[PDB]
Amino acid sequence: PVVRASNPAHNGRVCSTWGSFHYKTFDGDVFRFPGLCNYVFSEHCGAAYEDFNIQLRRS
Amino acid sequence: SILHGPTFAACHAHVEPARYYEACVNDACACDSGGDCECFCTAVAAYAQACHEVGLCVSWRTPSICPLFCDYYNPEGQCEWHYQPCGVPCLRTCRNP
Amino acid sequence: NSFEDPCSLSVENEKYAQHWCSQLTDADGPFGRCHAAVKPGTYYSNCMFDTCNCERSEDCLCAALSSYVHACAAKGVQLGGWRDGVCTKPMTTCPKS
Repeated sequence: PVVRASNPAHNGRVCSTWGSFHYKTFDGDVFRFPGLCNYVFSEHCGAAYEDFNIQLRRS
Repeated sequence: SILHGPTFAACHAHVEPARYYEACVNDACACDSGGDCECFCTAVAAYAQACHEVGLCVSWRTPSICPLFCDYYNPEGQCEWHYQPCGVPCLRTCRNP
Repeated sequence: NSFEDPCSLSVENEKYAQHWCSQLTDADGPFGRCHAAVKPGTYYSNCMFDTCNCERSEDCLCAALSSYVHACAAKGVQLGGWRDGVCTKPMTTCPKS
């Protein structure tokens, strides 16, 4: 399977949280969620076996 | 996890994969003296045979998951041997003409 | 029915469930006198699943342990003193007299 790439803008592959509970999803949706509990940042739920499972907690 | 994914999705309603998955994991954990792929292939083939017995013939073997060297049986210049999940109960032979 | 493993979804829940539900299968623990009358494997699995799954982990753990204790009592085995450590809250909180 040959997959070509030319566009270097890869903001769709990046998700981040910063500042006062600011979240940016992989798809570009920026929102605020002031949750201080333990939450699933990102996990591989699309397969029978999970490759990664990242969780973050705030204080 | 192959015993829980889309590969055996159709069989999940006809054969419960719980004990087969447990045996798979236990055998793969205990197959530490050499030849763990044989242990895994046997564990998955047990569930595959259970699926095939009740009418569901799923194709689970891939060149990276328990490959079968059918081409080994082809005579020089011939191409006859094929992988069958269902099997061929009444292929024509000269013992059952 | 789905092939979920709640204990794999949380490290701390797994640690708590393994630490407190393994007393069922301990040969010398508070439940060791009953390993002959009642086999504790199913109760251990139920304890693990319930503790990892439900939000009130201690309540489900205590429910599983009490279920095993009741099953033992149905066989004529008494396991008094098993509430030392965890599952001691029901001992103290009940009517005044």
